[PDB]
Amino acid sequence: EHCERLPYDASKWEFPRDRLKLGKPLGRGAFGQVIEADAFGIDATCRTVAVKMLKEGATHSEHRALMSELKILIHIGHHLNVVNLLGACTKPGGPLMVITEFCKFGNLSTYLRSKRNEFVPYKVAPEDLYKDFLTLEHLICYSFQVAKGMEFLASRKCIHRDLAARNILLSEKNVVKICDFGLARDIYKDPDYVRKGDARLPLKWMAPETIFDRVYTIQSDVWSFGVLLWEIFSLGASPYPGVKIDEEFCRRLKEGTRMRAPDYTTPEMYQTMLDCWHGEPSQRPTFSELVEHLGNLLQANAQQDRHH
Ligand SMILES: COc1cc2nccc(Oc3ccc(NC(=O)c4c(C)n(C)n(-c5ccccc5)c4=O)cc3F)c2cc1OC
Repeated sequence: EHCERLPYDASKWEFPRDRLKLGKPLGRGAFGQVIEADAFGIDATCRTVAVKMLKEGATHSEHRALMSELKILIHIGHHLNVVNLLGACTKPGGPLMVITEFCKFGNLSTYLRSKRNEFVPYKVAPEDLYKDFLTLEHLICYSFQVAKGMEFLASRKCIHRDLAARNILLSEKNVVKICDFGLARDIYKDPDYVRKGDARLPLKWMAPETIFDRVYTIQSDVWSFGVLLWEIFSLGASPYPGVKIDEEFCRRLKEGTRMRAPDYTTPEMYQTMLDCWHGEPSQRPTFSELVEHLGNLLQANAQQDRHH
């Protein structure tokens, strides 16, 4: 009933299906799927891409939902720190297909968890002992990038609504990208999504006003960003460790209960998390302010690493 019906620029976005060779499925959702593919001449060069399309026997409403996803991607536009649309297959002859840039390291949560034994706060010479290690610089840099992607999203007058580390993808050269799997995520088989009424909701990432009043704003996205920071500086742990996500949890959150400092945080990063978790939405920092602050922390962190 909405976004799928926005105008489409075929001369800009249309990619020939014949120039696309589909390979292995990457991820399987409730309605749609993401498939690894080789594409030729998308940017006379071959490139690995991610192709979102619908599963066999998709309904009309599922078709509408994928088209709505495509139009939202187009509206948002290009930024380094957002998963970028490379093209689309919308013409008669074959299925609706959305082609985005391939991020080879996958989601940030799983990736960070794989590096628990490959993290040092700062490398020490000889640095080859810490080859491919994560450092404080990496984590602050990831945080900084997501804040810039979220500032960009805000400037498009968009609200994410599902900001989390599972929705951050890691590309080449330590470049992180904000995304949403949407139709290609199975939220009914995902423990991050909790049943509250008719819907499955990411309760551990949701601001109190969102939980109680159903209010989604850019300011509740900032709350979510604070939970993401906690995920980054726990190296991909799950929020509110061991805590039952019930009525008591929601009550205590409204009353001012917050998560403790995660294992790999700096004092400055933890205060930033707490700032993002202000009970008053108006009192949370903006994403512009988060970009500024995290830029300052990235800079301060560099002064702690001066060997070279
Ligand atoms: C190696 O492992 C993988 C690499 C992968 N690499 C790239 C892509 C992959 O899957 C996808 C993930 C996300 C999306 N995103 C969309 O379709 C998006 C839409 C419609 N909007 C509106 N947004 C958006 C953008 C900004 C802010 C709010 C939402 C979207 O991100 C598309 C995908 F194909 C991968 C899956 C992998 O395994 C599962």
